[PDB]
Amino acid sequence: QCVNLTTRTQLPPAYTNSFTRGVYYPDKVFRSSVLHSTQDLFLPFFSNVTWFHAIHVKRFDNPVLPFNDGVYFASTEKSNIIRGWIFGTTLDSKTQSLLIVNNATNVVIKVCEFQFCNDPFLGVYYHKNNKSWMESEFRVYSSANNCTFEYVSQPFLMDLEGKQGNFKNLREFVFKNIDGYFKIYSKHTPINLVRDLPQGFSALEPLVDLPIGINITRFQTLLALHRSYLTPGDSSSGWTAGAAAYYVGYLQPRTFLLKYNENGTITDAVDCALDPLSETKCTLK
Amino acid sequence: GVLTESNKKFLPFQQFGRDIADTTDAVRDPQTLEILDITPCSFGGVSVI
Amino acid sequence: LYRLFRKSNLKPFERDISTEIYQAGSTPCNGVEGFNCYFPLQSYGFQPT
Ligand SMILES: C=CC1=C(C)/C(=C/c2[nH]c(/C=C3N=C(/C=C4\NC(=O)C(C)=C4C=C)C(C)=C\3CCC(=O)O)c(CCC(=O)O)c2C)NC1=O
Ligand SMILES: *[C@@H]1O[C@H](CO)[C@@H](O[C@@H]2O[C@H](CO)[C@@H](O)[C@H](O)[C@H]2NC(C)=O)[C@H](O)[C@H]1NC(C)=O
Ligand SMILES: *[C@@H]1O[C@H](CO)[C@@H](O[C@@H]2O[C@H](CO)[C@@H](O)[C@H](O)[C@H]2NC(C)=O)[C@H](O)[C@H]1NC(C)=O
Ligand SMILES: *[C@@H]1O[C@H](CO)[C@@H](O)[C@H](O)[C@H]1NC(C)=O
Ligand SMILES: *[C@@H]1O[C@H](CO)[C@@H](O)[C@H](O)[C@H]1NC(C)=O
Ligand SMILES: *[C@@H]1O[C@H](CO)[C@@H](O)[C@H](O)[C@H]1NC(C)=O
Ligand SMILES: *[C@@H]1O[C@H](CO)[C@@H](O)[C@H](O)[C@H]1NC(C)=O
Ligand SMILES: *[C@@H]1O[C@H](CO)[C@@H](O)[C@H](O)[C@H]1NC(C)=O
Ligand SMILES: *[C@@H]1O[C@H](CO)[C@@H](O)[C@H](O)[C@H]1NC(C)=O
Repeated sequence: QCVNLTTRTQLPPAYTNSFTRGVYYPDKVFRSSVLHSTQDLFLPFFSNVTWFHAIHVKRFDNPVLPFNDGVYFASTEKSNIIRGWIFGTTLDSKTQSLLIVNNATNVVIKVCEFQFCNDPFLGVYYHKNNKSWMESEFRVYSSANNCTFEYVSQPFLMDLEGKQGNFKNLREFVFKNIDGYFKIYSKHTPINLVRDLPQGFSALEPLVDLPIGINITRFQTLLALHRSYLTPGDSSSGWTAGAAAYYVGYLQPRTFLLKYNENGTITDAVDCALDPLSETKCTLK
Repeated sequence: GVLTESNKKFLPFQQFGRDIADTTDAVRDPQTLEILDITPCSFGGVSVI
Repeated sequence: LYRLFRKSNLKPFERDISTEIYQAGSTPCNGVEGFNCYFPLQSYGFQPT
């Protein structure tokens, strides 16, 4: 049932500065009022991250991106447009692939041999009769066989109505694939910023530790399409994109100096060997 | 050691707490979900005249 | 069954269930067996004797 999307306007990729962003708790041990030095896969400080923004004004982006030893993925949203990811190597059913999706009722995590579509997306439909939205289209994969791991979350419902105004939610993720474990660290913050990544500090907490045992080198973000009476044409053109943005950076093996405050929260950090001053801060602790 | 009541608020994914010397200070009691601080029970200098 | 041919060694706790034809030689195999084109999986022959 998959259909390609044709009404697109190509643009060069944008780049943004990540300012002391993408720190996570390295272990599950409580530490308070301490300067702890650790070495792990971190997003380097003051680092250039690729920016993909889906707007109509139609400019929307969901390309297949590399997965270089881990990914930091930020998403600024107001209407729940970015709703999952695809991970794998070839994404063509010759190899196993991982699918994380929130389809507005459940969060599904499947490691399975998917025959993925060239333009995978989900789709919500505007109703003029009553002011209500319902998710209608699920065009992620064509077939699924030999289907190893599966988790389905408890049922829910989320506000998939298209909001108008400013971005409100910032959802930050760190994905890494170590020793057969896909580790996800997550953090949601409320914001009121319009365009770029917020400037500040927020530490990502461990969420999952999925035992998938999958080689992962490429990944692709899954977005949601509004379809309305105001959008004419067939399924390939009769659609519009809600305003949302996401940012992708890549983790590197780095030494960090984390500061745990009196309540056990990582409030600040120093990216060691960023600049010589940071090295001095490391040595002095 | 000596186990005492704690004001520390563990995150749900944490079970232990440690000094900068990596020795365990606080532990979440697995039966009753409360935090208990652990203190060495030997302390204080002693001299013989 | 066990995998007898692979292009590279597995990572720890990694699973590979793909059944693509292994190109032992230089010419591509194009999804069919033949000379220097092996099915990667082979079955154990388990007999009680
Ligand atoms: C994609 C997989 C996915 C993950 C990993 C996820 C994590 C996650 N999101 C949550 C809240 C939530 N998460 C969302 C929606 C999202 N948050 C996101 O990161 C994304 C992509 C969406 C979908 C667009 C909403 C609406 C809430 C509730 C916020 C509220 O209280 O209003 C919670 C807290 C649930 C609780 O209260 O017990 C978790 C654990 N949610 C997901 O859907
Ligand atoms: C979102 O995904 C889940 C899992 O695919 C769907 O839940 C399943 O739906 C099928 C068909 O109705 C049932 O056979 C299963 O029992 C359901 N499993 C559950 C609830 O755990 C769900 O329907 C999807 N929701 C939307 C809006 O697409
Ligand atoms: C994990 O996936 C990547 C991509 O398939 C594999 O790397 C490729 O290996 C073949 C071997 O001939 C090369 O031709 C490709 O150029 C490689 N591509 C990249 C991006 O590296 C890798 O071998 C796989 N790792 C394991 C353990 O299976
Ligand atoms: C277009 O769709 C067909 C099948 O739906 C697919 O084979 C093809 O790869 C798609 N092309 C692009 C550019 O998406
Ligand atoms: C890397 O960061 C610099 C800013 O210092 C930016 O100009 C550049 O665009 C980024 N890299 C790429 C490929 O854009
Ligand atoms: C009300 O909204 C739902 C989904 O949003 C739709 O299925 C239904 O048709 C609407 N009711 C009427 C009378 O159109
Ligand atoms: C993979 O799928 C094919 C076709 O269904 C089947 O022959 C094969 O046994 C499957 N292998 C595994 C490990 O499931
Ligand atoms: C730590 O938690 C207490 C709540 O009892 C709060 O009053 C205090 O502000 C918190 N400390 C910091 C630095 O946020
Ligand atoms: C038994 O387990 C429950 C937690 O499910 C706990 O509340 C309770 O304290 C335990 N019983 C005793 C005697 O501790």
